[PDB]
Amino acid sequence: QPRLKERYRSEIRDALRKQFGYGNVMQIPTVTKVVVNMGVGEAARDAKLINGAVNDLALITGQKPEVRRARKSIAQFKLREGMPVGVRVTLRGDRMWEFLDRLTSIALPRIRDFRGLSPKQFDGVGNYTFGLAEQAVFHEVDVDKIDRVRGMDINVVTSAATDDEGRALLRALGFPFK
Amino acid sequence: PRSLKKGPFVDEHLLKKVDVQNEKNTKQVIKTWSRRSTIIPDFIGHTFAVHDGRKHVPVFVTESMVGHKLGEFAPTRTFKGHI
Amino acid sequence: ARLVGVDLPRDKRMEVALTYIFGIGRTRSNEILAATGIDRDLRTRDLTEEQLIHLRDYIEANLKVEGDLRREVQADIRRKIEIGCYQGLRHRRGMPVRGQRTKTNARTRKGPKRTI
Amino acid sequence: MKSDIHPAYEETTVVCGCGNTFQTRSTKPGGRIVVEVCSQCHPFYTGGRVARFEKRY
RNA sequence: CUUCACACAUGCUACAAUGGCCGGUACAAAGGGCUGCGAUGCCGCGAGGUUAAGCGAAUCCUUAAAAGCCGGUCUCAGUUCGGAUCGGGGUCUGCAACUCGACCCCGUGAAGUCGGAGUCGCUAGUAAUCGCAGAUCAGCAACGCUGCGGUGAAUACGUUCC
Ligand SMILES: [Mg+2]
Ligand SMILES: [Mg+2]
Ligand SMILES: [Mg+2]
Ligand SMILES: [Mg+2]
Ligand SMILES: [Mg+2]
Ligand SMILES: [Mg+2]
Ligand SMILES: [Mg+2]
Ligand SMILES: [Mg+2]
Ligand SMILES: [Mg+2]
Ligand SMILES: [Mg+2]
Ligand SMILES: [Zn+2]
Repeated sequence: QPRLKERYRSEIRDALRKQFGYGNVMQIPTVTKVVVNMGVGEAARDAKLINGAVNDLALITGQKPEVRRARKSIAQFKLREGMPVGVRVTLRGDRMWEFLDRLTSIALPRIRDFRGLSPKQFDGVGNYTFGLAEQAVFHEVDVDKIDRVRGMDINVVTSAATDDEGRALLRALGFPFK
Repeated sequence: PRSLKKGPFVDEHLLKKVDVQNEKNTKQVIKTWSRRSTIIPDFIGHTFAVHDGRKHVPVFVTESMVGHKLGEFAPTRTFKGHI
Repeated sequence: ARLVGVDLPRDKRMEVALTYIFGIGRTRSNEILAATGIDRDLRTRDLTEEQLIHLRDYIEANLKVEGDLRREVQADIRRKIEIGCYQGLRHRRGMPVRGQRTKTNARTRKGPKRTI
Repeated sequence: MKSDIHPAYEETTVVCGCGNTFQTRSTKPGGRIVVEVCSQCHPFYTGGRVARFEKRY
């Protein structure tokens, strides 16, 4: 019964309404889905992502991700169409709320030399993206049971129509900007 | 002179050539040979034509060159990559 | 058991393990352990959460460690570079800066032999 | 498809060194999860050449 | 006179466990000292600062030799090996330490895991290894030179070949 969800529904919905003069409650922005992918590169090389990405994204998120295959071929990357190059998961619902809480509260601060995520990394419509570099701060995975380290990037899709609205929503949710 | 019992070292002829001008104006280039003088927080804004062994080079003491020597901004040797 | 980095190499005594902090050597580690109260002859494996929390605050209380120290060092180098001093000029040229000999040595400031 | 695909996802307990304690449902970690730093203690959430010359001399 | 795409030569330090670090502790010779040596005491983590006994010296200082011995720890790792490079802060000599001094403290922790063709020294208190002293000298020599002692080997059938 995700505490971030109730805190949203309790204070953020009318705080955003006070900030932007929404004449209809249906206009209040909210986060609809959260997408995480690894974007592996060792597709042509060593052909191993079954555990490098799947068997840890399972741990970070809670559901098995999807394996993505190259849409075309590029010679400068030795990439041949149809082979696994990325692993993506789509968090949505209370699992998404719980993942957002578990990220902002205990994972994001644990980043070494963390000084605050940029507030300029919005898409221009209200959607925010940022990346990591390792199987760190998620306590769910153990470094004692990982192969080579690898990062990820996270997309936070919102119903906001502008970057300022999205930034206000994420600031209220607890994303540390600078 | 490079020991915290005697303070910094500036040549007296350099000090009395800057302190009887800075009191009124930022004097133009002070032709000098005293490379061994450390820059004190009074040479600010001035300019010195420091000898390098063959000619004088203008150096503008801005803010951060306040612990170094006049010679450090007047390179003596010329090397330009044998080939 | 992390301070800033992992700092828990497998089965290391605490005084040696602390040196893996970028900004702590043997002397700094010795005074850290002496100040907190943890003995040097103690493995990093057997460290408790309260011991870790004691030695955590005391490093940013006094010392300077990964990140900000690494920023300050390159800040000093860059300041020397754009102030236009002799040492900064040698930093740009990739040559030894503390008045060493460049006729037959300086194989660390310069890379391996280039064999003209 | 939800038969034997997704890992375990059941109620857990987060406890921090400072003391900020809450609870959600995480993965394989069975019960309590102990953390050293959180959003309630970590910094960034809680906040001269001439000067050096003169203080030296 | 100290430059630096390179090349050669002579050395020092290493690549570690016959070792590194920490604690305790034993055993030298030969030399230097009035524009000098500074014992003691006090301050400093330290380089050092200050007072100052004695001493032109078999009587004072230099003077703690280090390898060695005992105990503890490290457990084969580019490491508690190695100590280059670089950042910060200092001491002293000197009118003056940027070019271009030595040393100290904190941090930094590179190449290097025994070295191709080839090549060098050594037959005994020798080689190997460990410290100490002097000259020059304001300072720079604990990588050079000239000396001093400590520990202390393996081999030589023989003259075919170089
Ligand atoms: Mg010469
Ligand atoms: Mg060592
Ligand atoms: Mg000893
Ligand atoms: Mg004392
Ligand atoms: Mg080492
Ligand atoms: Mg190597
Ligand atoms: Mg080895
Ligand atoms: Mg050979
Ligand atoms: Mg001398
Ligand atoms: Mg040598
Ligand atoms: Zn906390």
